[PDB]
Amino acid sequence: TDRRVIAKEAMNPYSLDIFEDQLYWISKEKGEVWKQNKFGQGKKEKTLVVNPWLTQVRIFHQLRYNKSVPNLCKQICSH
Amino acid sequence: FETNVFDRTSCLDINECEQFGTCPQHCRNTKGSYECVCADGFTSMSDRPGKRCAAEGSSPLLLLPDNVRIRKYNLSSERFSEYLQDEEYIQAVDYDWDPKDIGLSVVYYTVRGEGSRFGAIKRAYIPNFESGRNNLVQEVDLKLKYVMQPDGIAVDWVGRHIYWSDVKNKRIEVAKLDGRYRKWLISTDLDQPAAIAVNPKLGLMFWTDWGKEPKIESAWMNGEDRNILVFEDLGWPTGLSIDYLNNDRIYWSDFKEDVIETIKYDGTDRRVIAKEAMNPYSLDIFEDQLYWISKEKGEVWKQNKFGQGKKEKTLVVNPWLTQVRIFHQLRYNKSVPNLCKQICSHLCLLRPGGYSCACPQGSSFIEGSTTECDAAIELPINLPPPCRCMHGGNCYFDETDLPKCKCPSGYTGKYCE
Amino acid sequence: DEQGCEERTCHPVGDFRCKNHHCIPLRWQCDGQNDCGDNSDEENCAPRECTESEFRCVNQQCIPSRWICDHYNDCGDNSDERDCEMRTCHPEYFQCTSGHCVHSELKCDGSADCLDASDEADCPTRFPDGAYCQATMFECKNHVCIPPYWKCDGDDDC
Ligand SMILES: *[C@@H]1O[C@H](CO)[C@@H](O[C@@H]2O[C@H](CO)[C@@H](O[C@@H]3O[C@H](CO)[C@@H](O)[C@H](O)[C@@H]3O)[C@H](O)[C@H]2NC(C)=O)[C@H](O)[C@H]1NC(C)=O
Ligand SMILES: *[C@@H]1O[C@H](CO)[C@@H](O[C@@H]2O[C@H](CO)[C@@H](O)[C@H](O)[C@H]2NC(C)=O)[C@H](O)[C@H]1NC(C)=O
Repeated sequence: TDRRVIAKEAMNPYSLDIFEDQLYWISKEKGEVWKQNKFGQGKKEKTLVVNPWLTQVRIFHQLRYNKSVPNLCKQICSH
Repeated sequence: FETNVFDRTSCLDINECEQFGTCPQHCRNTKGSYECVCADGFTSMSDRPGKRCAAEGSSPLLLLPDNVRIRKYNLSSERFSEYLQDEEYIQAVDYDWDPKDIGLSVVYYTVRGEGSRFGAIKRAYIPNFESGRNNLVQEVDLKLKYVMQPDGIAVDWVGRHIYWSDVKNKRIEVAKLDGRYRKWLISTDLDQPAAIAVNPKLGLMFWTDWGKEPKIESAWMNGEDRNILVFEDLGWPTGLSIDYLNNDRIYWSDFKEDVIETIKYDGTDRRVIAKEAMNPYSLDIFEDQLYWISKEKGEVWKQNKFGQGKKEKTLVVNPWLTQVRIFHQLRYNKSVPNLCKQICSHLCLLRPGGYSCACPQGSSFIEGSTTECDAAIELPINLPPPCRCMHGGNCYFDETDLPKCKCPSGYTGKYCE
Repeated sequence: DEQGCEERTCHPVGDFRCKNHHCIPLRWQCDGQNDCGDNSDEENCAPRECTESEFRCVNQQCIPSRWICDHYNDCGDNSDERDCEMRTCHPEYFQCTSGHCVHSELKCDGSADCLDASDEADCPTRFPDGAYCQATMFECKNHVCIPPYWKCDGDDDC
């Protein structure tokens, strides 16, 4: 429903990931990592420049994934 | 074919050194034989005939000038140690080993401009001792103006001169190590010049023009004499290397035709070391091996320098990789002496078996004298004191902006020796 | 007017037809401008030969010979602004100490067109009374006649 533009002119972003209050994206043209406030505030900030071969940015952290969510499956299904 | 054991020419003293690849470093003529021997600082791995030579020192590293980083890779440790970062458009690199006898070494790289922003040539201290980002690195621009595309660069350690080439300028300009006095020694009859090498022992500079006229020249280091070594089937001869240890033989790589070949200093004996290198872009020879970069896949390949064996993949850096330079002491023999006797006012270029005075561009010698030019004498400019923390120590600048070391517990001393 | 352009024809000579059925003068073709919106005029354009008073940039683009070291990098590749110390200059222009050319008219005019401001600092006071600023203006160390209102006005123009 609520469609908003967090940032514009991200220099061809290719992947995203959100941790805490920041969003990171990859400008695959020159493989630069850019960060900005996840609500669209502030300004984009360059952080890293890796090889153009870079294809994704993934935030590796414990709290990035809510492992608490319980499993509704009760080993009923065969496969 | 006949019993003519002595038909004019017979079995006798044979200079096997004339045969290609007879010995890795130094072959001596023997009667119907040869004497293969290494040089100073090189020890034999095997028997005297065809003895492999090992560098008597620290493991060699490969400076890899990526687009935004200049990282050094220790061949033996098989690891990458970061040296420079945060820069952009880095094209070619070369080093002067120890200029001031300290542990560190000065590395001269090139930055190519884009659009309005002009390029520049910059130097900084690479530590010969293992040290990553622990030691801050201070790039210093040589402040050379009108630098468009510094495709290639070379260092004259004997003459204390830096030779570089510009594709857009089409000029092989030389200057002092700090860039005090810059001269256009060729600046003519060039169409897209390329990587350049200098041989102080022979007083000859060698460059390639991968332009419409693929040529490889062997002009004097002062530029007085110019000639073309090869001009046939050269395609795009980007990349060059001089085997100073072995007869000062010249090696070049053909990016367009995908072949790497070699010629003598006069360009007489032309041979193909290897073929189908997947568009090599740069070369460098150490001991008995030659390394090249297939820019397409940014991969390093090694093979026997005499053409024997097979190509072997070693590393795969980012596609941005532009050059491979073998960082070692014995790569650039510093024994060659300086024939300059501080006679020239500003610049003392080298020449085969001698030295000739020159003047900075836009200036001329004073009338009646071949030693003093008309331009003013610029004061020498030296680099700021570099971070020297040897074993992982982190350097911090004091209130006096003097680099001091947070030496670790593993070592001690001013530089954590 | 625009209905029958598909049926409309072009002049046999001196006219270029674009993919939009647009007829444009042959001179306008390959002029660096999209005379017709489809860019058919500039679709395939070998660079033209420069004339006697035109400098050829490394971009293979011709610019007026007066624009070499223009101090405005008129050519995109910035190849015009090079070797300005070794270029001397044209007879009707004054050369800054940096090596760039500037109009001799703009010399000592109170406007430092040269970046190094040599165009204004090499001349005596605009009047023998003992000052460079006629209209009560501000004269900095570079002798630039910054307007009296512009004196200490925000950014350091001088
Ligand atoms: C790399 O550098 C070393 C020096 O650090 C070079 O050693 C040099 O060896 C050559 C002989 O191969 C010397 O030439 C001659 O040596 C004989 C004695 O063996 C002497 O009687 C002759 O008068 C002559 O000196 C040469 O002088 C010496 N280098 C010096 C001292 O400058 C080594 O050859 C170099 N490796 C290369 C360039 O392949
Ligand atoms: C590349 O890595 C090797 C292995 O770490 C370095 O060589 C060692 O250096 C230490 C310190 O001097 C010695 O104690 C070891 O005996 C050396 N062993 C080997 C296998 O070489 C080498 O110096 C590194 N490259 C450099 C610094 O040029």
